[PDB]
Amino acid sequence: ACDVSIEGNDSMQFNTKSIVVDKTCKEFTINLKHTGKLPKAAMGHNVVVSKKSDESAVATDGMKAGLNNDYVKAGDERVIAHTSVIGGGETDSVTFDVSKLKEGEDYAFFCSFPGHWSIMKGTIELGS
Amino acid sequence: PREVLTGGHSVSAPQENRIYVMDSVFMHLTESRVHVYDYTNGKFLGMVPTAFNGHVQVSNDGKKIYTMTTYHERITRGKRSDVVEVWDADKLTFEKEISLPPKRVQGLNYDGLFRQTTDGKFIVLQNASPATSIGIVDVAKGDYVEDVTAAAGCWSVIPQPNRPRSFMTICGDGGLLTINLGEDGKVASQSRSKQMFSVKDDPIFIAPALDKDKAHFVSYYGNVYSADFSGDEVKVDGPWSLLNDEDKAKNWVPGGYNLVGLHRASGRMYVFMHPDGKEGTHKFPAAEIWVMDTKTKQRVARIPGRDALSMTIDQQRNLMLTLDGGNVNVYDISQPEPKLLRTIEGAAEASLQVQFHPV
Amino acid sequence: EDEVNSCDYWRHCAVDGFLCSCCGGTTTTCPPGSTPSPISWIGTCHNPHDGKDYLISYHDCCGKTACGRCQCNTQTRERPGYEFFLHNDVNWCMANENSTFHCTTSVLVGLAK
Ligand SMILES: [Cu+2]
Repeated sequence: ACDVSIEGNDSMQFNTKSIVVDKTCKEFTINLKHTGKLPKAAMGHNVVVSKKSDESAVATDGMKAGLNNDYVKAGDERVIAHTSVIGGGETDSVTFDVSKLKEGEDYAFFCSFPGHWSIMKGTIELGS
Repeated sequence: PREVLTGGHSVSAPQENRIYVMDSVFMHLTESRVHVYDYTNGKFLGMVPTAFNGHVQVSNDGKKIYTMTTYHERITRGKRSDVVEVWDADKLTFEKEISLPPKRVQGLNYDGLFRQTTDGKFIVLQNASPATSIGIVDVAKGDYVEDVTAAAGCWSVIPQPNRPRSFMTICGDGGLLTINLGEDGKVASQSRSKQMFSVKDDPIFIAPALDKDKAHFVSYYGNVYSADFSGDEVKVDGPWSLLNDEDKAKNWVPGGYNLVGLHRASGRMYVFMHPDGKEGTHKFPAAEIWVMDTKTKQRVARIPGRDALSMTIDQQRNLMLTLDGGNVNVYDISQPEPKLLRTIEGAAEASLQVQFHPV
Repeated sequence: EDEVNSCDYWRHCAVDGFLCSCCGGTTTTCPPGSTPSPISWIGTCHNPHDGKDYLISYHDCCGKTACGRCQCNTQTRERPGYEFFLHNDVNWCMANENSTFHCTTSVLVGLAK
């Protein structure tokens, strides 16, 4: 339905490179699971949804936001939704209304944890 | 028996004659060590064992030698012990071990990974777990007193010579993060500069050409950036090119590790350069050493590089040491054109860092 | 096969260490008794044979002293510590049970993009 479970390991990898949401869904829910065993302080992961172009900018400010802010600038308008930073063996969840998808533009989910957005990034889209 | 073997002796040469060559011994990294030499005659004076990938620095007052290394109960297995050790500079003897969390940086000997504040009260080191942070060690108390996690996403330590306990670090956003410590070693305040360089388009080497109140950096493409911290906030500027059109036509670019140096009295900046540069040659041995006048932004001299990779400057004696990995070259830089005085061969098997004893 | 045991082999464009393929392992397997690092530095290498660029992941094999064979120090696309996972001047065994560096592997991830 409107649910998706994504994973992140000690190798800085997501088990998905693209997420698809069903148009019928009014609100979508994403679940993150850290399958590694390294502490969040050393190898934490999170998921940040934002317009493909805003990715880098968001990740940069998120880095300045710090861990206490889940590596995401507070009140950031460029972020559609984001999860909390979890450590090995931990899991988080995020639910956001799908009634905000800039028609014609691309969206991408990534990890704002310092230096991780490099590989841990994908393409989230609406429809089929 | 008249002759009797004795120990407990001090280094035979005065402190002002000593230099320290950090030999990583990469081929057998668990047996890295510091070699102490007399730069005036090339005599080997002694050494300090530093186990696995050791790092080293001399205390500001010149009385102690600080090392940082990692031990394991059985070397290749068993509990890990990251530490900072204090050794007596004259006797080259172990005196104290300071416990560190198991994440001190294990990597090549860039100066900025193991430093100390201007007032010598704290040792400031780089951590990587791989997440990065800066560690603070209180010398007097012999204790790890702070973990600057605000430095996450940044790299290396650049002490500000104009302040007692402040230092800067280069961050992934292309800017500089400044940290001001309290008298206890904990962070008292911090500030972030505007973007100095484009990480993607013109990455800079982390090695600074440090002045009293400002630092210069060179980029992979031969540009020069600046960070002025004479005031409250750090002012960044740049770039300006080290290259003229002829240099560019021949693809000259910087290359090395601790590849730059600044002679504060004259404003001259020294940099290792090589021709035919392209992606992947930023660590190439120097074909030449270029001497730049940071004031006029002109090149004032160029000499043979002797395949050097790292260097260090002594401000008072107007001396520059270059290192090609195994040999140390001593230069007199009182005049714009460096003058080779002597070469110390076989100073190490694999060293990328040499330092003068403070005077 | 001894083409892979050369520092010039295209997949080793960002290797700073010893080729595991000369140490009893292969480009994708650790020599017997050494432990794979979960983390690594990454490089974008050009395959001169098909003219395409690939992403290579440089995991280290740890828990044993320096292999000492086929030492390489190539720097294509390598960057400083402020771009940490593209940096090869650090021990990518740093977070292993035992951080002693043995050799470096060159794992092909996929086309660079
Ligand atoms: Cu992550």
